Amino acid sequence: GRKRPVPKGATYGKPVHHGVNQLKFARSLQSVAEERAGRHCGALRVLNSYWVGEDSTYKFFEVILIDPFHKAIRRNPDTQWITKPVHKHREMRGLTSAGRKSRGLGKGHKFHHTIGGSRRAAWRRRNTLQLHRYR
Amino acid sequence: SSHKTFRIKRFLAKKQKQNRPIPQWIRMKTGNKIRYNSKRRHWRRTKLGL
Amino acid sequence: FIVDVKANKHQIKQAVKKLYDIDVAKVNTLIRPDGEKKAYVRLAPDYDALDVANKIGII
Amino acid sequence: KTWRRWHRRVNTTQKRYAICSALAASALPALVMSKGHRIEEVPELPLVVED
Amino acid sequence: TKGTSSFGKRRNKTHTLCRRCGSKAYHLQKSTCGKCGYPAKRKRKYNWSAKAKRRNTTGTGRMRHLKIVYRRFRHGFREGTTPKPK
Amino acid sequence: AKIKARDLRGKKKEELLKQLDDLKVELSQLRVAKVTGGAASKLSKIRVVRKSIARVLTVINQTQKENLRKFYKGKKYKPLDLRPKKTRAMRRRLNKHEESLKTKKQQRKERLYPLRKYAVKA
Amino acid sequence: MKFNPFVTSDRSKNRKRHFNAPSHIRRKIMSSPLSKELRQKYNVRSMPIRKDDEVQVVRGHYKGQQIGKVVQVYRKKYVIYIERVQREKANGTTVHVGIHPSKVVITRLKLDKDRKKILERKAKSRQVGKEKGK
Amino acid sequence: APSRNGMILKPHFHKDWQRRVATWFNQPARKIRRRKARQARARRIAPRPASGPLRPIVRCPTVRYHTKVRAGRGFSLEELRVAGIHKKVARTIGISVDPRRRNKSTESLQANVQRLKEYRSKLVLFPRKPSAPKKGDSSAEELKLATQLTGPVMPIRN
RNA sequence: CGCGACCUCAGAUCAGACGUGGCGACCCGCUGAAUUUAAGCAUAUUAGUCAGCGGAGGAGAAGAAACUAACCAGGAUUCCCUCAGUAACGGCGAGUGAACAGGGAAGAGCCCAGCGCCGAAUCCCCGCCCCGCGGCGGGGCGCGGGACAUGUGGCGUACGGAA
RNA sequence: UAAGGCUAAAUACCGGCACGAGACCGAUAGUCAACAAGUACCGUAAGGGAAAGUUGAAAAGAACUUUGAAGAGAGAGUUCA
RNA sequence: ACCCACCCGACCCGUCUUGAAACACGGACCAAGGAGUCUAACACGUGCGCGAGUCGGGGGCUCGCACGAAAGCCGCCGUGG
RNA sequence: UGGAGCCGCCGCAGGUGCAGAUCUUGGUGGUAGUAGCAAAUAUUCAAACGAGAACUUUGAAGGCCGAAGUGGAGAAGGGUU
RNA sequence: CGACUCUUAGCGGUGGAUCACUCGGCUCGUGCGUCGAUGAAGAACGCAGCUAGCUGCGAGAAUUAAUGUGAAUUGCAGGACACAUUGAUCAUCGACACUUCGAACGCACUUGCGGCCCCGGGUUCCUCCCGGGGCUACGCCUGUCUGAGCGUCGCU
Ligand SMILES: [Mg+2]
Ligand SMILES: [Mg+2]
Ligand SMILES: [Mg+2]
Ligand SMILES: [Mg+2]
Ligand SMILES: [Mg+2]
Ligand SMILES: [Mg+2]
Ligand SMILES: [Mg+2]
Ligand SMILES: [Mg+2]
Ligand SMILES: [Mg+2]
Ligand SMILES: [Mg+2]
Ligand SMILES: [Mg+2]
Ligand SMILES: [Mg+2]
Ligand SMILES: [Mg+2]
Ligand SMILES: [Mg+2]
Ligand SMILES: [Mg+2]
Ligand SMILES: [Mg+2]
Ligand SMILES: [Mg+2]
Ligand SMILES: [Mg+2]
Ligand SMILES: [Mg+2]
Ligand SMILES: [Mg+2]
Ligand SMILES: [Mg+2]
Ligand SMILES: [Mg+2]
Ligand SMILES: [Mg+2]
Ligand SMILES: [Mg+2]
Ligand SMILES: [Mg+2]
Ligand SMILES: [Mg+2]
Ligand SMILES: [Mg+2]
Ligand SMILES: [Mg+2]
Ligand SMILES: [Mg+2]
Ligand SMILES: [Mg+2]
Ligand SMILES: [Mg+2]
Ligand SMILES: [Mg+2]
Ligand SMILES: [Mg+2]
Ligand SMILES: [Mg+2]
Ligand SMILES: [Mg+2]
Ligand SMILES: [Mg+2]
Ligand SMILES: [Mg+2]
Ligand SMILES: [Mg+2]
Ligand SMILES: [Mg+2]
Ligand SMILES: [Zn+2]
Repeated sequence: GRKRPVPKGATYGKPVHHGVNQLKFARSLQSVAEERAGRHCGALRVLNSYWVGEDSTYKFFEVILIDPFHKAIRRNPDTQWITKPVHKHREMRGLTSAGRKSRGLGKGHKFHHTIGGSRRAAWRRRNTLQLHRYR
Repeated sequence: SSHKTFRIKRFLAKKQKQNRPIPQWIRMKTGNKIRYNSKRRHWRRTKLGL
Repeated sequence: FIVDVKANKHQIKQAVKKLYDIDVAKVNTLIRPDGEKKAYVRLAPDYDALDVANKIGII
Repeated sequence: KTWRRWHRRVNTTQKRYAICSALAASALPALVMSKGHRIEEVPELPLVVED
Repeated sequence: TKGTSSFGKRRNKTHTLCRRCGSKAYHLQKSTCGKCGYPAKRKRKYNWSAKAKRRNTTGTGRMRHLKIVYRRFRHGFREGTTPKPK
Repeated sequence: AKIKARDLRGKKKEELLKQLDDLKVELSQLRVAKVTGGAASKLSKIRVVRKSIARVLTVINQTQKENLRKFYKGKKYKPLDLRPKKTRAMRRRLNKHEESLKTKKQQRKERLYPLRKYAVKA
Repeated sequence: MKFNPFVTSDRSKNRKRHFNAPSHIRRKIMSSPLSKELRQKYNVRSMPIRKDDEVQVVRGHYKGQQIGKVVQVYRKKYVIYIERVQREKANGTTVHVGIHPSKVVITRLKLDKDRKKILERKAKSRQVGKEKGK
Repeated sequence: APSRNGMILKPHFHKDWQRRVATWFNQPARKIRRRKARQARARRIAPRPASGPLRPIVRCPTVRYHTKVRAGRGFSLEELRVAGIHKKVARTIGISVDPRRRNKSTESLQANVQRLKEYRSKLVLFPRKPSAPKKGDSSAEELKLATQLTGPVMPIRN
């Protein structure tokens, strides 16, 4: 897990946020791997990853990255979508499969949050006052 | 300081060039609004961007 | 002279020399409190300094 | 603020009533003259012209 | 002696001119700025001081590439051609 | 008196260079004369000599650069100067051919099930 | 009215556009009309005035019939100076009084190839207007 | 404080609403824009119905709406199959197809079929070239109309 | 005690490529208070909000159901109206608080892996010729190199597909 | 029908380029900023941060005499003023 | 309405306060600026339109908007409240 | 006086009326020609220049700092002094 | 009457209210929706005949070329040009050019040290010396070369 990084305990404030130990990071470990791989290989572009093992203290992953300007990707139409500059850093924006999970979006009743694009948008649309021209 | 660095000396030497007053033939110019230089400096009072 | 502040003494001695069909003994820079590299340029005894001056335009 | 209530709205049925009133007192030369319109030598006050 | 007397011994300096951002704020012991973070790659900014932010955004300076891009774009980004000569 | 790009274009390279040096030289004569009072009439020239220099200079560089990209025209790997500078992103677009490559599959659909023009009510 | 939605009617925007207009645009602004003798001949209302077009002042103090040659146009100041339109200073030295092209009238143009062609353009586009109206 | 008789009321102005108020000074512009784009879609798809593609009759769900009838997303596969239309062609003659629609009741099935039967009839399929092959309709029904249908095609009256 | 395959792994100012910072109104991903309210205050609230970090594009994100429903049933996402200040949550206090259905804007659908068949039928790169060449592309021709069976390409993907 | 993936469109837009408009403000207002303003200046630094519009249609901006070392005036003059 | 004269009357306003001319606080002078707003939600009153209805939004149709980012219209006229 | 715009009526709209807020900004009085220009012994005579000299310069006299200096030289700092 | 004081008015000052202006804001709307190793944003230092600042530009430095425009610019100079000529000046902007820091890139931030290839003087490849030119960042991808290992095997 992720302990809360603060000097000694010392989460100054009300006694709720006082937790520093038993609390858990939003993205998953696979989605940390996919990020760190991407982050290191900034030219490359993360397609997806997979679990290969795990010790106590470690998990291990194999992230599948693509060179988006190697003709064999570029030229093949099925691939070339990755080249396009939107898909710059999918793993950073939360768009790998492992990334996507944490945003917490699907269809149907067990979601409702995320029912714009995403958790922020739903909340945005819900706390805009729409103040119409005529009221 | 008399142990200047080139960088400093250059920076000082721009400042001294910028200090000179306005040329009087400015003030006859057609759309003139500037009587005196204002941005002038005097080493004894006001002490540089250092 | 007033010289481009990027100059060495080597560059001035071979700049001068080219332009004025002249041979220098020793260049000797300083930088003015201004942005000007002023070179003092000793000419080798066989050439005069007053003569060349008139040649170039000053006096 | 921008979100002051600038626009206002009016029932359709009233708007129409209004426009009627208005068309009715486009006739009635007194009123038209009282509204200033210099209408002294005009011939017949719902003043209709060939097309 | 906390006060006036001691303003005496302001002989020597912390900061100097940064090389990236021109400010007199590059800390000589720390070898950084505190204005841009010089040696740190990414330009320091902070979304608390908006005022600071505005004092140097794109528009603030010469824009000597960025402006002439906007011209170029406008007309089309044309390259390697000329108008029809006389 | 006037130098005009017009004529320079055609002239031989060595000639142009001489003409430049001749100006450069004059420009030193002036700047000395600026120092020594000289005359007002001279301190116009100082501006004129500059652009006349810049003009020669430019035209030289132009000819030279034309002749470069006459040479490299056709060559696959050409220098970065002579490469086209649209905009960072706009040189990483897809390759005009590449973005209109279809998959064999997508063609097969374009053959078999094309959009028909149609109307309704008759 | 105007109707075109890329034009102004906007005190300030016009004024800036006038006062901060550049010289080649101020050529068009400092235009003046042609006297009725020319107007007949060239079939042109008006012409951007120039260094040595002879000219009658129409309004102001100097208002007269005295056909002066324009001396010089001061496009910075939107104003032309005219042969004899001048006033003594306190120290005796004469000074050209600035007159504004629109209160003047051209009585003899200074025709060159370019100006001739312009007047040929204006006639042409006039007569096309007349042919369209007919 | 409250003061003598009147709805206790909880109004939701506790978060920073003013940061996120949405004003509708757009709207008129947006009515215009959308409309322009609408008009331009029509002029693009010259004789095809502006409306878009033919859409099927469908009951609404739930004991409430139950009795009312709407337009569907598209015609289901049973309905094409029976009307005798290849599913990948239907998209190309202006026929909305969803495939996720189950078809339980025989009545609705035959209704939609009767639509598609009706539609194909009153359709004026142009040919590929001006040089006419089979299917593409006669030069009569082509000259007399390269004409659009403004409004949803075969409107769904309940 | 050599020479050779491959494997894993190094070094190169090796050949050609690409990422690096900025801007940040809007968007995505984390991170995340406390003033405040509750007439005190601790859960609650302020708020997943300010500040912090990351990454984008002309938009982003979303999206072609492990959906809603329970009906005579609808049929990707987004957006508006409505649902609804409702169901629900809450020291059931203060406060919070959606969703389907209905009407609208728009509307567009698809491809792999797999399972199988096709002499790898595929790809990248070098070199000569013709065209074209300021978004490096088309055709031809090389016992010229590599990638590829630890699986490329066509067919096909749940609306079923193959023979 | 999950644990692989692509997808225009309505939607967003206090930054940018460029336009239009306003029952808005009218130089203590309106942007900190109508002007050589993020300027001057302050602070080691982060940062803070102003003031400041208006002769006249035209410079015709007061030649010349006179008093005074001059600043200053007295006359004279320009100006519709 | 300017000054002056005399008779009578007459304490300095603002404020909190049971009580202020107070030995209660604010106020040297003058100019300009300066404080019950706007949105939402209810309530009652009142005016108008229609009436077992009413309703307009949101959308749509009518134009390049000069006035129009209006106005008009809609088996949407009623999904819906 | 000034020198370019303004008002009555009927309606609509509001950033609509100031003595105070130790209110904000600017300006001005009384105080007042007042408090003050008193730390470290010291000035004088002549001459010059000059419109003009208690203070400038030159000479003379009398004085002080009294080599841990009120002398000569540098560092830091200043930035043309 | 005297001086002073107070009051009122007239004229003077002080000060900048008022009113009238407005190349500025503020708001709403529309259309585009573009930065960067081909060196961005930003910074610095430079550049005018006389120029301090603002602006504009980059050692070709108040701008070169090209197109369009068709006689200026103008504070004063001084000049050009034949304005019956690619032609003043403006505008546009497609060609050319774009000093030093800066993601900033040979290593260092002193402007301090360097390496390797090519040229000119210097030699007569004699290395030195000077000057010039071109390379010398990190990470990563496809290929290439050179290699490593009691890694897995093959033949000798
Ligand atoms: Mg809490
Ligand atoms: Mg999981
Ligand atoms: Mg000091
Ligand atoms: Mg396939
Ligand atoms: Mg529709
Ligand atoms: Mg509390
Ligand atoms: Mg309280
Ligand atoms: Mg408390
Ligand atoms: Mg919460
Ligand atoms: Mg934040
Ligand atoms: Mg970025
Ligand atoms: Mg997307
Ligand atoms: Mg899926
Ligand atoms: Mg309700
Ligand atoms: Mg909440
Ligand atoms: Mg396969
Ligand atoms: Mg997606
Ligand atoms: Mg002001
Ligand atoms: Mg003011
Ligand atoms: Mg102001
Ligand atoms: Mg005023
Ligand atoms: Mg004026
Ligand atoms: Mg004034
Ligand atoms: Mg007057
Ligand atoms: Mg009491
Ligand atoms: Mg008492
Ligand atoms: Mg009190
Ligand atoms: Mg007091
Ligand atoms: Mg007031
Ligand atoms: Mg009522
Ligand atoms: Mg006036
Ligand atoms: Mg108002
Ligand atoms: Mg007051
Ligand atoms: Mg005294
Ligand atoms: Mg002693
Ligand atoms: Mg000394
Ligand atoms: Mg000493
Ligand atoms: Mg004033
Ligand atoms: Mg003022
Ligand atoms: Zn810095």
